[PDB]
Amino acid sequence: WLGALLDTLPTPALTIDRTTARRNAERMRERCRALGVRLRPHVKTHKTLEGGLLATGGTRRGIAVSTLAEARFFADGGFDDILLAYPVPTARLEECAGLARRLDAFHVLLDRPEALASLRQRPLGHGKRWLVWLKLDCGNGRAGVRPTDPAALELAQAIANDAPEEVTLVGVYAHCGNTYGCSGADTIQAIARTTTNAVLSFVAALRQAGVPCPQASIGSTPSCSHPIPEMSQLTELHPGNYIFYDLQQTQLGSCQPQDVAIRVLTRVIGHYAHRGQLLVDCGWAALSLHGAGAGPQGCAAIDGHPELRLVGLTQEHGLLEHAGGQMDFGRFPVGSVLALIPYHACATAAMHPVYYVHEEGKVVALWHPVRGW
Amino acid sequence: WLGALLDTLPTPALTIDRTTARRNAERMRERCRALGVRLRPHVKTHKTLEGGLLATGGTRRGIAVSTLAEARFFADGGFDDILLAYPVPTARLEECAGLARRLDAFHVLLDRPEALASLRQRPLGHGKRWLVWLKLDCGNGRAGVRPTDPAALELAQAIANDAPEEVTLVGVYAHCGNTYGCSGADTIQAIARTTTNAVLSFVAALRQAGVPCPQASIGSTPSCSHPIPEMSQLTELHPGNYIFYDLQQTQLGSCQPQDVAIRVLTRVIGHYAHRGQLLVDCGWAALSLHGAGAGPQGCAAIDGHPELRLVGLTQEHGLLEHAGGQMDFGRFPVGSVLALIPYHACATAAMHPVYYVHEEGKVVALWHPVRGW
Ligand SMILES: Cc1ncc(COP(=O)(O)O)c(CNC[C@@H](N)C(=O)O)c1O
Ligand SMILES: Cc1ncc(COP(=O)(O)O)c(CNC[C@@H](N)C(=O)O)c1O
Ligand SMILES: [Cl-]
Ligand SMILES: [Zn+2]
Ligand SMILES: [Zn+2]
Repeated sequence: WLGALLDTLPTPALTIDRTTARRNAERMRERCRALGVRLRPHVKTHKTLEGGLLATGGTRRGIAVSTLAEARFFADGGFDDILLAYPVPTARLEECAGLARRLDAFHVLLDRPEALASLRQRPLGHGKRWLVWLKLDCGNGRAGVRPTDPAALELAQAIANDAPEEVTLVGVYAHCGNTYGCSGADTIQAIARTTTNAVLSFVAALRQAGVPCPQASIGSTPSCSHPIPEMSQLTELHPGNYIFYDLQQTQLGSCQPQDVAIRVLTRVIGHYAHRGQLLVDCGWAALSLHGAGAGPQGCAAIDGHPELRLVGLTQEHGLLEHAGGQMDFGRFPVGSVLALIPYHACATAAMHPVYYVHEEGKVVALWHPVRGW
Repeated sequence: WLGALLDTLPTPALTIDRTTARRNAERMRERCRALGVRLRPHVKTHKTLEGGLLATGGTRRGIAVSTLAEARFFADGGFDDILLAYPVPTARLEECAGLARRLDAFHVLLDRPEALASLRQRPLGHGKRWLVWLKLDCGNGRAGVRPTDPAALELAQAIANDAPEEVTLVGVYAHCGNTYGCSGADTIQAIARTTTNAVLSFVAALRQAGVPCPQASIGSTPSCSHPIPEMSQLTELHPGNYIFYDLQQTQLGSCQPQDVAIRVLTRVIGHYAHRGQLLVDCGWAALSLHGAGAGPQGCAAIDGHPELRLVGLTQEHGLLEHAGGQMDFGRFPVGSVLALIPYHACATAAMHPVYYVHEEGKVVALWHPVRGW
């Protein structure tokens, strides 16, 4: 479809503005340069080699992934310095070890002594150590050890020193995912600040105890979009969603509408005057239901038409009302193309086997994401 | 993974009990035989050749699909008598016509004179007619013409008689999707009855007007699971979800827990005592958020453990509480496998590139679904 005009694509179609995405990627890289920290982009928003190449500024080095299928896909694509940003899967250690042996640098995360115990009973060998990060829970309420829990310091000690030829402690890793529960720069920054200070305190505690911890990593798209100076005391930031942004991030204050690279293109396929509704060929199969539970009106906005809203999604159909009761079927003929702005980029992207990547109205590339586990 | 024990699979893993699914398929076929009607299973719940083969009782004939990608996939798989159960996509008529020419019987649906007009300006040729069904709106509130709207009868007349060598009216098609908004057999049957009687009335109206309409088709999984005798006056039923069922259908009363063929297997990957939570390796990427907006507690139940409930899903993590405040970490060690029963089979299945199909504890096949548009 290279060269094709967007309104020519078969819908529903996930489109990515390459100019916007390139810009988002370069901006995050510059924020990190200004802070003096490295950027380790998380790839789970797009799951593509091409997106990885952009986020990484062409180097193919320094990413985080959320599954072993991503790890393998990006490894096969020539990436390295790959962090599996997930409690290391002790049931699949053979797969992890295969990656650790193929890659110059494959990093894993853990937060349980039994997980460290599992790594010990499956040595890598071959002059390779498990490159282990300690996952810190700093308010996220998910995985990781609490920085004020004595268990944390001891686990860090165990990872760093207890078998230095089989296992090394690369650093601590926190994810301030809680920034999603609060709107406005001020609250986002407070969470960033709490998380940053918790990490810094923990690292200071480690250095006082003699536990070598060379790296410290936090990041979420909301906090990395408006960074605080305290972040220059860390070594690495690992946001991911920012490469695309979405309506959720626009509502949070992370970005402006112009920063959202992603749309789902859909065609009007029906008028129903007796109901006041347009029928479009985008249902939850192209969109997901993210944004609904917090109904369908929250799943997407119609780009350039605030008057319209979603009022129904089935697997392959969506219903649009003017919810001014004042619909104008003449302005939206059957066959015309609307651009939906989805609530959650990661969720929408996971529904598409292909992304139509465009510049100035025309398709310039096709990106095909990996999926699965 | 053939022969493998289920607890051996890499999680999260979508599993289908082949004995349950075979049973569901044969039961629906028998209901239809008892009624004297044909079964045209909709394949969108599973989107696999293998599921199509079961639903179809081995014949590979008589299905409904929801997209041109399904149409093509099932055509390439040797199926025929395929109905595209969707307003015919007038922007992609070349694709439709390619299928109409390759297949003995490719059926399309419409509900707009302009859509019929579009079919006329793109004749099939080669001794082939567009095989057109009229979509009826009988309370569903989606697509189709209302049976009491004079426009319906005229469109049916136009399809049947206005260009009999280019276009034929195969029948009327209704989908009682509204059965999803009401629990209990009685209300489900009322909707089935309203829909059936509306269709029958419309067909009687057609015969009085001299419009040949040989087929009449309704169906949804809730109404076809407890059919009414009035349905024997139709010619065809087209449910789809019943091949798997799910928690939603169990709550509606369509099926019993034993009829649900589908699970998502997930591993406990973490204990968090200070929160009372288990961490499992199934997030929304393996589950979808269906069942949430009507929070996460509604997305799935843990098979054999009513005590547990979901309280959080991120892309790749889920959180389980005992919500008796009384968790018992000893009964759920890290590494153990739980079976989630998802809310909406179709939504969950759309998240998986492979289904692990098993009999008596062991994997017997891998089904790979098509996706996209
Ligand atoms: C047009 C059409 N025909 C048949 C079916 C099968 O219904 P069941 O899922 O078996 O009850 C459907 C499916 N219905 C609803 C979907 N559009 C959805 O939103 O999930 C159908 O649409
Ligand atoms: C462990 C881990 N590290 C980094 C990120 C990137 O965060 P952003 O999406 O860019 O804000 C994540 C992602 N977070 C939340 C997901 N688990 C989800 O539920 O969507 C992460 O998990
Ligand atoms: Cl969803
Ligand atoms: Zn996300
Ligand atoms: Zn469904």
